[PDB]
Amino acid sequence: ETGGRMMALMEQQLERAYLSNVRRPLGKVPAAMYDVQVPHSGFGIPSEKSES
Amino acid sequence: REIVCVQAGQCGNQIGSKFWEVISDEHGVDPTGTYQGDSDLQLERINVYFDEATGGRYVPRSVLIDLEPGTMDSVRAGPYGQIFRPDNFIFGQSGAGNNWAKGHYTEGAELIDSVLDVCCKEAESCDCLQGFQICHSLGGGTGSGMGTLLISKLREQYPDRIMMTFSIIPSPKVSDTVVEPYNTTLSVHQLVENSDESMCIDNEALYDICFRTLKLTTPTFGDLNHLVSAVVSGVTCCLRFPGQLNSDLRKLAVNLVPFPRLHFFMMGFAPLTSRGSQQYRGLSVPELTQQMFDAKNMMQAADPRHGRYLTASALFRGRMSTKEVDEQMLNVQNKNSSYFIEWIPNNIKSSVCDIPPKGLKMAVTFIGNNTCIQEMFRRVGEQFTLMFRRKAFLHWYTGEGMDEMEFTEAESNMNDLVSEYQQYQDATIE
Amino acid sequence: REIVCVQAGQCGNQIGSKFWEVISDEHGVDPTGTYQGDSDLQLERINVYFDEATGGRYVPRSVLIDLEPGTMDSVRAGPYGQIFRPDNFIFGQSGAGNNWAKGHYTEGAELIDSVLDVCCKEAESCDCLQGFQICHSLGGGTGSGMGTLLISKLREQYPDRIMMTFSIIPSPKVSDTVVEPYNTTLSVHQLVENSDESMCIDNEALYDICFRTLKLTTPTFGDLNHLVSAVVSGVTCCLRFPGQLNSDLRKLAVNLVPFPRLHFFMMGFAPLTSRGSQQYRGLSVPELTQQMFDAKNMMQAADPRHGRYLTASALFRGRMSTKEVDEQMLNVQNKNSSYFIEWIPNNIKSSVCDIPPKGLKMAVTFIGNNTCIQEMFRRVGEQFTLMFRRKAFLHWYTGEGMDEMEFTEAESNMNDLVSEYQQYQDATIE
Amino acid sequence: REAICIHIGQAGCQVGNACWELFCLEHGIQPDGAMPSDKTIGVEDDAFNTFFSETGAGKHVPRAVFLDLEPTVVDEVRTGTYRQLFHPEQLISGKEDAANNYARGHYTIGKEIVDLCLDRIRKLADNCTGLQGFLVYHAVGGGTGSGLGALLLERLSVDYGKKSKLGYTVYPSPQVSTAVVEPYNSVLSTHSLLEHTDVAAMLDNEAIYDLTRRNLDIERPTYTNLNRLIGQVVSSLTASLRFDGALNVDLTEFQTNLVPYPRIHFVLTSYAPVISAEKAYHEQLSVSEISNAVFEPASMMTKCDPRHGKYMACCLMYRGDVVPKDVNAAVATIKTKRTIQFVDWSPTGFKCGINYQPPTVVPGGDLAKVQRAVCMIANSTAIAEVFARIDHKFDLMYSKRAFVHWYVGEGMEEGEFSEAREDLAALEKDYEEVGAESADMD
Amino acid sequence: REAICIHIGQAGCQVGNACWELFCLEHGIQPDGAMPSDKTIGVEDDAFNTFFSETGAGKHVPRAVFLDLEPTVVDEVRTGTYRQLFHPEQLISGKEDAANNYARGHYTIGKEIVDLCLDRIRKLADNCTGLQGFLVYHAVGGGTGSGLGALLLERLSVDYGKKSKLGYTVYPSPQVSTAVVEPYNSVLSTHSLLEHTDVAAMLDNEAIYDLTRRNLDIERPTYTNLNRLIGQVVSSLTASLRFDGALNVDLTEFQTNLVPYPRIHFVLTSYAPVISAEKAYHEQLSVSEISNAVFEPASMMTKCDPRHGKYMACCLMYRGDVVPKDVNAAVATIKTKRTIQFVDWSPTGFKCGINYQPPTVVPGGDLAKVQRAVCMIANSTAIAEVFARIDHKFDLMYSKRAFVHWYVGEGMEEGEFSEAREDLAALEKDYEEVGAESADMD
Ligand SMILES: Nc1nc2c(ncn2[C@@H]2O[C@H](COP(=O)(O)OP(=O)(O)OP(=O)(O)O)[C@@H](O)[C@H]2O)c(=O)[nH]1
Ligand SMILES: Nc1nc2c(ncn2[C@@H]2O[C@H](COP(=O)(O)OP(=O)(O)OP(=O)(O)O)[C@@H](O)[C@H]2O)c(=O)[nH]1
Ligand SMILES: Nc1nc2c(ncn2[C@@H]2O[C@H](COP(=O)(O)OP(=O)(O)O)[C@@H](O)[C@H]2O)c(=O)[nH]1
Ligand SMILES: Nc1nc2c(ncn2[C@@H]2O[C@H](COP(=O)(O)OP(=O)(O)O)[C@@H](O)[C@H]2O)c(=O)[nH]1
Ligand SMILES: [Mg+2]
Ligand SMILES: [Mg+2]
Repeated sequence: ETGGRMMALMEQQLERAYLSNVRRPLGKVPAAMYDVQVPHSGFGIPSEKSES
Repeated sequence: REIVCVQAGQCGNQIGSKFWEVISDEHGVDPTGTYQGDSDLQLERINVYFDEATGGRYVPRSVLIDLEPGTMDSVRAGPYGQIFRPDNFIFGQSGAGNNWAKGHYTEGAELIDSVLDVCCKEAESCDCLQGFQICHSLGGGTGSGMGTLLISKLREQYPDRIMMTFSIIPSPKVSDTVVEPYNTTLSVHQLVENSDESMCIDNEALYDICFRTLKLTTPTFGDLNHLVSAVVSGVTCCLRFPGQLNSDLRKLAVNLVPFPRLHFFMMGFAPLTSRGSQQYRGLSVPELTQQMFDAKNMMQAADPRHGRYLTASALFRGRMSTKEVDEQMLNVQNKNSSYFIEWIPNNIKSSVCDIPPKGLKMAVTFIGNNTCIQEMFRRVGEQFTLMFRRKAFLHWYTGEGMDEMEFTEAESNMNDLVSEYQQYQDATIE
Repeated sequence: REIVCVQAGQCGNQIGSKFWEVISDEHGVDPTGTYQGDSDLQLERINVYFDEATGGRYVPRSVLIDLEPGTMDSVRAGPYGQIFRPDNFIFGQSGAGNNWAKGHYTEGAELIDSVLDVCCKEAESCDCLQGFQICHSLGGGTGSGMGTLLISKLREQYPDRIMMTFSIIPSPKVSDTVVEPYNTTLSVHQLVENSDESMCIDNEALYDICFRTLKLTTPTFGDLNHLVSAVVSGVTCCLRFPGQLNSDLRKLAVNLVPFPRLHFFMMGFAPLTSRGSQQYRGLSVPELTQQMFDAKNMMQAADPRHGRYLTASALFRGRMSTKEVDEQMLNVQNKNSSYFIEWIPNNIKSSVCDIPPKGLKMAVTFIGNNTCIQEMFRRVGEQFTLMFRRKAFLHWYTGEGMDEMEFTEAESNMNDLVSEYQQYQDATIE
Repeated sequence: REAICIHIGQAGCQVGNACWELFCLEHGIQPDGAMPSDKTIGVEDDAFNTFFSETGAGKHVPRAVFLDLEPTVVDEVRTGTYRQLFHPEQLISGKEDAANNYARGHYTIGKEIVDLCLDRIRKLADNCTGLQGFLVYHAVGGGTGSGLGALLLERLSVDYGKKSKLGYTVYPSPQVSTAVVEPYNSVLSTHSLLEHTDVAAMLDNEAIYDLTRRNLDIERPTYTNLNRLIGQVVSSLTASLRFDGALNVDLTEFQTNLVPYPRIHFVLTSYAPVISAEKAYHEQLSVSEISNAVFEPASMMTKCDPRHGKYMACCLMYRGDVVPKDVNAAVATIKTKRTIQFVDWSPTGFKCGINYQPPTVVPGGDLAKVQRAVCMIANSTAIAEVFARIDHKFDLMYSKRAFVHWYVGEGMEEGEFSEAREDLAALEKDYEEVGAESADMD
Repeated sequence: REAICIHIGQAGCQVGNACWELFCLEHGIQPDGAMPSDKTIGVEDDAFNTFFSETGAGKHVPRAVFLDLEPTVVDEVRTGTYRQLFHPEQLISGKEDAANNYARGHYTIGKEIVDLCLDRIRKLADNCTGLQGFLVYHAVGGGTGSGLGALLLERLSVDYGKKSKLGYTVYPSPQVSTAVVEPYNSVLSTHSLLEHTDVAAMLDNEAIYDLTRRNLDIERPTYTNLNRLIGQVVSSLTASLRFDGALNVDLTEFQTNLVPYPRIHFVLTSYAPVISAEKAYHEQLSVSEISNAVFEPASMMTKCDPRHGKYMACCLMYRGDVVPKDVNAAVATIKTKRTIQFVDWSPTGFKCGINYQPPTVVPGGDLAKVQRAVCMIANSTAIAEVFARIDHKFDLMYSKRAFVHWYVGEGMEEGEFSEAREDLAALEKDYEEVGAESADMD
């Protein structure tokens, strides 16, 4: 028997604190432990320019 | 790096119950199984002893086996009993009768397949398996017989892991059972072949610890099992907390055993001191070292003053300098040089861990390999020879099915173990 | 892609009542026939098992047959009984008398034409017909005789469709009837020629599942029929819900049967666990795979450890990764390689479906083709040989009209089935 | 300037869902076929034409057909979110599957559905003015993909003739497996694909699982991840037709440069900057690092080790901010390496392409955003090891006729197994002879 | 210009933490890999390039790998304060330790992990244009440091060839000890280290404890103090590559000037103004005082007495406000002393270096701030006494095969002990022969 929706939501809320759910989620890259900023053009060095 | 525990017989199940209380306290797990700790350092190695159950809960990696369910009903009724997985309690329907042959051959072969099934289901769940840890008494009936049977099966199935046993040896002054010498001799025969490291504890040394050091007026078995639980929970501390000089069970085995038969060790834990005296003297490494080598603090009847140390290990918990540890171990080796084996250039290994046991500023656990161990086996061998020459109670074991040649083989093997310790005590350069 | 069900005899009718309760629950059909479900996914494949009557009601495409109306009146009187179409109940006026010859030759030929008329009326109304599904016991009287007769007639009329049977067979441990071996031998002779795939279940295995795994204090026939209804409703799940790797009854047949006579399979359902234990262990693909191959979870008395798997199929329901499924099936095949037939490079087929059964996060049903099924048929053949040498009760069957030559033919055909399974178990690649 | 896509069976339709999601998001077409008011202002462009055609009211509809014998996957497309994007006639579905039987798809059931498919492709091809090839997606492990893919390619090859046909095919991985009869279906499929395909790209799920574990940090991948990687590869190969660039590569130039002899048309594929956001911010990604990456076996999408063979031709496609001089310096550095070897009859081993449009990022995706990427398709003798393993599994089962009665019942002669096995044996001998290290002067 | 750092085991990783803390604070890199102050045109610097590379967004990342077989120490680095500085691939960890067995590290466990390390070193060496050596930190007393350090140095020596390899090694102290099996591991390490290292600097913990008690005022020292001193020494030796100076010294000049014969490459190290803040403002610290200080045995970081041997070469590093004439006057005064002796075949016994950057002060450090410092590395025959005591302990233990059964079970046979002991005996004879005065000039 399932105790409805609130119990299920709290049950899933108590789950993610497990280390397995943190470093091994389903079909996803594990979350970062610090903030990252994606540049406007993307990652990597821009190509260096030269005089015409 | 996770360990799987097995608790066998009454003594083993009760010590295990106190051990799981102490370990659950150190990692802040409520008796309901909920994590309630107060530092991330507690959670980051919880996997070493616990498996994860649904919605927050943690379950302890232990198998309980006994031949009569009285003890199992007592531990299930205890304050932390609920944490244990129901399918992990295994019990039969008739007692061991204090008979090794009954416990090994008749009810043993009947239940043994189900215990190996539980150990394998639990072992194959681990991502990387470290050694097993087993608690049992050698003087009993189901403890000795089924413990050694299970040790043999796990050694056949996992020969590359570590095999560890904690064992409470029979006392020379007050026996609870008449046929203790037979059960002890057969069990030591099984252990010296199967085990990698075995720790031996008397009941008389723990009573002397309680009366002299703690000055308890009326000690009870809960205190005895607490003393055992402290050292048992202490040996694995470097597996599960950070430190300045890490150590491991395999590293302990490599540093302590010079030759494969000499793997029986004594245990001690140092900062035992009564509540009245504690206000007048602060903890420090010289004080810990002095209690650590005092024979009053060793939990085996044999006294170090009658032997020599081949090797010893000290694991320190707390924030302390490594210089103090190194210089203390050098000063103790130089000042007491006659009690240290002269061919090994340094007999003491040190280890330092950052996290002390709760409520103590510092603690050390001591493991010692000493040639005084011969005395304990000698007493039993003597009692065995007095009983065996007259066929005193052999018909029970022969009626179960044992051949007398097993008794003569076990006596010869134990006598050879005593001879090997005696030979290494009196070795010389020439 | 719709299936037509036929339920014959007391055992078949009783299992069928529970099956239609489970199916009506999964698609949210009220016992009045009104749709009361809560997702469009339920309605979009309702045609597979139900026909639509005027208004809101849905009616189940099933034919009910029995020789005495007591059971049929009990099923019509049950709580979901009203959903069944009145014209679909066919019954006679006198019992089978537990006699195969009576059920097959005298009253069988009297009623059989009306059953084929109803089955043809139901089949020709379908836009595309998938296989038939029949539930009956082989040890009974009306179950064996008319089930095998009707199977023969449907195989003559629809040879291009699929023929599927679920059958309960007598165990020697707990027999309810003395003449079980004769009826079983004649029925297995009929099935091996007529059937495309036949599933076999032992009542002893369901009692052991209930007592050991579910720890029920007092299980009843409703529980055994619920476990069977669970597997029956699980095998067809990919026909009626979306998924990442669809499967079909014909795809199961093409992957499981290497040679046309080797079509007898074992069944299992994995997430069986007691209400006390459920709080202690989470569902996962390794856990499901471990229960799935455990002989404790199989519904026949023969154990896989005495034979080898030619082929097996696992259908998973739930949201899960395909990598973990593939590597679990590979690891099980590699670690236990001696139990898998070596001249087939991969013995297990996997399938994944997105929608689990209500109340479970995930579930798997397992179908296995293993040579250990020969021990069950051999046991029945032994009891037949003991009874036949003395003509123990033959006059009843001869009085209905059977020649003794049928008994020697049926024994020879069953003995040849056992020989064919035994030769592939004991063979080399060469 | 145009290409038609044909999707067959379950793997081909599911990979098609990821491909069309990507092509829509890259051009800017909404899921309902419209295009927002700001993409169509100020300038008038035709780049969508390769994959979409517009109606006179300005709705976009895509140039694809979806073929299946079971309804479920096409019914998922009909009831899903992209319901309004596809034309309903294009989504064709039968009544029952080919049940892992090549015979059921080819002889019994596909014969009924094939004429509708050919009528839809004909109606599409008549409404074109620069058709430049067919793209086909299918798996050779299953019954309908093998049987109907072969029958449809045969009919297409007779009706349209010289026009090129490029196939993306998922072959059975060397140890992960899903069904027992995969070797029989793969051998019988390969027999048909030899005569009727111009280039065949080989994929193995085990390689994409290894790549997703090693480069990205995903422990439990599912088919949507693999299908998004395949979609990125297809977008890289077809980008040369759709956007401006320094060195363009027409689809006929791939066939001219990669195939030395008419049977040697099976190619390996790899993709370089498969990377997560946390690694992407710790590293620069210059041209030379991704050029060195594409040649490591950890980057490949097929489970083969190229160190056990010799390369005959490589085609390197660079997209994004790259300048030709670094591509030339990179190729010269690769050519210097001692673990990379080319057959001595192929001295000029490389073809290059450079396009300015960087790869697109999908909202739920797992790849990072990067300024440049390179994709490679190459012809190498190492592929002969994959066929040898398929032949060993076929020989093991066929020595005892393990499952043949199904195939014989559905309409096939037992002789066809031996014919296909001898033809694939001849393909193995072709790869042994073509790869000869040297010929004697006497 | 570039140098790559390899950290092995516990001592090497913990000393690495102090080294990277110091190098970051000296260049000005924040713990998260950033740069304060301005970045516009007008000024431009490059000194970081020896140890860091920058990404296109301007983050800096260091040229190091951290290698361990147990996870705890690298997980401490992953969860510590410098989490954002290192790339996660650089922090490599196995499952279980080498349990003080050289045999277990070399034969059983290191063989699986070694290929990832070589792949990381290859990816670093490809991102260089003037690599001039590898710096390696390890202890020979433990199992993984000995076994994996030897195996990795052998593979590095075959793959990279002529490139120099400089090791900083901690030997087991002559009476302070931590494990019983230290002599066996040190002999077996030294056998491999003899063939595959260009210069080896020797350290003993007992000397750094004595130096920290006598010169600094620390009564209860711990490993963080020793690691900060080692970091200062490595920073002093590598400063010549990174900053302007009067007399520079390239890493090839060390090998040319310090090693007379190819086997005589073990050197002693010492540092002069180790002083506390309260004493530093009561005294001047001129060049002649610190030059006299470096030759006193109270300054050395190795427990050996140089009066029992002869110097062959000395390399003196001066950093800070020093003038060459003061260095010349100091060296001439040292040369005058009667208790300092050089071999008669080495008349020009000294090499000098002068750099303008004064030593950095670390906020929680215990060293005072000083305007100048000198660091010395010297080659002397006295080192033969250090090996003799390890060999004596080996001979005592090996007489009973005291622990050999562990080593033989994990794969090392028994002859290898005798082989290694004979090689170290030959090294002792080499130091006896090189130090013998020439009998005659004819
Ligand atoms: N990458 C990828 N592989 C898939 C996908 N679906 C199935 N496969 C693989 O392809 C093989 C199965 O081929 P299917 O496409 O299921 O065969 P089919 O075309 O449906 O043929 P029938 O079963 O007769 O309908 C297995 O190896 C699957 O792992 C998918 O969506 N993506
Ligand atoms: N200076 C310094 N010496 C250390 C440190 N930790 C250990 N040592 C010394 O190094 C020797 C022990 O070597 P370890 O580094 O522990 O050996 P290991 O590399 O960990 O090898 P395993 O034990 O197999 O993991 C002893 O002489 C210790 O005194 C440290 O943090 N700093
Ligand atoms: N330390 C300790 N010893 C115990 C405990 N219970 C029993 N013993 C001792 O163990 C021996 C009896 O063995 P027992 O456990 O009854 O053997 P079993 O019948 O096989 O379980 C006697 O020496 C008892 O004194 C206990 O809780 N703690
Ligand atoms: N599992 C199960 N077995 C049943 C059920 N009812 C009867 N049986 C078994 O089936 C056998 C009796 O066969 P029966 O159905 O009476 O044969 P019939 O007289 O031809 O219908 C006995 O072994 C019963 O135990 C039921 O509801 N479930
Ligand atoms: Mg399909
Ligand atoms: Mg270590």
